[PDB]
Amino acid sequence: ASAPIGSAIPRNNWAVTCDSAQSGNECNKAIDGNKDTFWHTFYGANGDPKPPHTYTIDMKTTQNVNGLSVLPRQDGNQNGWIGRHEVYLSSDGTNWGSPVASGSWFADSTTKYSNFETRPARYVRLVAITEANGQPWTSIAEINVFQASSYTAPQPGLGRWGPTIDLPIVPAAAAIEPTSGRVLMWSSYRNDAFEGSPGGITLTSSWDPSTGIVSDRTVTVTKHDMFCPGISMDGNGQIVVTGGNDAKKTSLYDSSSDSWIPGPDMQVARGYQSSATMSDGRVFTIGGSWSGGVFEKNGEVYSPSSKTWTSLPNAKVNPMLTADKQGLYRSDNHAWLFGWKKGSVFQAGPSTAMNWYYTSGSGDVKSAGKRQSNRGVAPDAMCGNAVMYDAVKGKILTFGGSPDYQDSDATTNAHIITLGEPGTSPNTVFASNGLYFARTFHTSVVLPDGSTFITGGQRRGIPFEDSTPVFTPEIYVPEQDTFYKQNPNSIVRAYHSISLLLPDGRVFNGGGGLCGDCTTNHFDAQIFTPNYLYDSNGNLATRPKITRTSTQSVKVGGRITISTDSSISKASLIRYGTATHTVNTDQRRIPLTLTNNGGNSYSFQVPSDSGVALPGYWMLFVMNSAGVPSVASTIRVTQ
Ligand SMILES: [Ca+2]
Ligand SMILES: [Cu+2]
Repeated sequence: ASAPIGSAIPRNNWAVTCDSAQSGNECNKAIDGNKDTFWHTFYGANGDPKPPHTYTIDMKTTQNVNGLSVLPRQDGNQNGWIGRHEVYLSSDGTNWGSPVASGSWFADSTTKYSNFETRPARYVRLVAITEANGQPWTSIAEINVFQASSYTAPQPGLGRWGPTIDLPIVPAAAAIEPTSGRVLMWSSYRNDAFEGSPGGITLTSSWDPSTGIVSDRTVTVTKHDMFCPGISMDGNGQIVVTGGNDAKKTSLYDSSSDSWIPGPDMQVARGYQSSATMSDGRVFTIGGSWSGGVFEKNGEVYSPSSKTWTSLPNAKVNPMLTADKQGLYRSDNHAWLFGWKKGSVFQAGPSTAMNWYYTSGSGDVKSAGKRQSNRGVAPDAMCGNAVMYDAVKGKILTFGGSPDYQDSDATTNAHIITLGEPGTSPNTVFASNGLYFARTFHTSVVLPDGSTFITGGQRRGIPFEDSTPVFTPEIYVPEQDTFYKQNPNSIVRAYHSISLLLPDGRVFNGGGGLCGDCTTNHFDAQIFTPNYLYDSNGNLATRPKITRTSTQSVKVGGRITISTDSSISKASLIRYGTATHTVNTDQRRIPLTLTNNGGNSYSFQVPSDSGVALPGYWMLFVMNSAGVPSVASTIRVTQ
């Protein structure tokens, strides 16, 4: 099922109002503690008024509210389930502001939840915008509101969490659809479970940042349960999703048509492998013993043009194996892969040993030295993160993780790896003094300004358990070689969580759980709004606008000219992201060297090396002197 982040507020002195209520199904039947009694909107002789329907609670005194729950009817009647919905909070009961949570609940009779950042409130309003299957009515057997033990105002300057997006699935895998700006998410054959899958089915959900709409789809056309996969956006602008619950399958998500297309089977059956897009737009993958068997799974490569997978048996997985106590099942998982120059793939970890993978002929692998610093050799860091925040300079920030996949203490270890040419051993140093909080199963994104946002995880890796959670995110700022704590959130984001950078410059962070009838499923996501979007008073800052681009599709080495509505100081390209199981091999950042044409006209060149400027979709951000980024302009980079 799921759970609230708080404890239930006693209701015996509550006053409640509903937009309509049938006799015998009064508004207060939803708070009488009786699972068999329910509130129901008008029907029959009273007519059948359609949604939106509304439930409003006066709790009389201020509570530190951090969620609510809805228990549906328990008599088998399915016609009043709440679909699309919004949650509002108020101190006076007249002014409600923006929803603290909104989204869509799955169509079944299970208890639904809305979890969100703690906010003092006396009044709580639930708006049922649709019934789950489009019927006129709304009903609730029991509604509860939850409180945190305390409330602390966010500190000025450290960003902001909210709102919550409520979802019909646990989003354990996600990607940005670059042509539409929507967030694509998926779970498995079920909304919150992967166990005992017959295969051939993936449940997906999407969220549109522009409209707030949550939608969902059942994908069977690719005959692929895409839980636990490799994910890469290839040079043809299609997301290549590999293996997992159906360990040999390849599915292709096409953003332009918003559809899924069958791909060729991989040569080797895999799950929990990483895949990485290459300089030529192809996709490399290696490892992945979670599914398809436990044995040495060497490299293979996908060609989007020929629609083939070809084995690269001499791209050996052995040199990148961790020393996981559980053995090969875990040790070849979630490699920190980055496409690089001349068809190569850099493997930065999680193993202590770093390696170069090559894709010519039948493949090759060469040692790149050990991840290390003057503090010593870095231990295996399974489910640590790796982020290429300056591709032009070859800079990769690595952090967190634990020596074993589970039942292992995470660390604060963090490094800067500086890539040169394939086959050379990169310089590695420690990043600052490491993380503030040791964490594994955390997630991260590079931001327009080159800083890396790091969020969630737990101190000791225990899949499906929300213990030792880390609620305070951190940002690494490369120019200062310093980490900074940001404002904390209140929802655990550990195993099976994701983060992605949105085109509007905010961070989408969600998921966690996906373990069936476990209590740790998180059917939601939250927005983190970084400090660079706020002015000194804590209000949203005015953002520079890109008013014209000379072109939206460019070959590597090509130039783009832009106009802005105000002077800008910096610009960057950020490749669109994909995410699952801590892995995001698609994001990376290119800082741009600007030519000032005068009159707020600027030009820049896309790097000529497609191992740096990986083909695919990128976000163009410009920043003003105050450090405020524009929203992204979408650029396609080709080779
Ligand atoms: Ca009841
Ligand atoms: Cu998993």
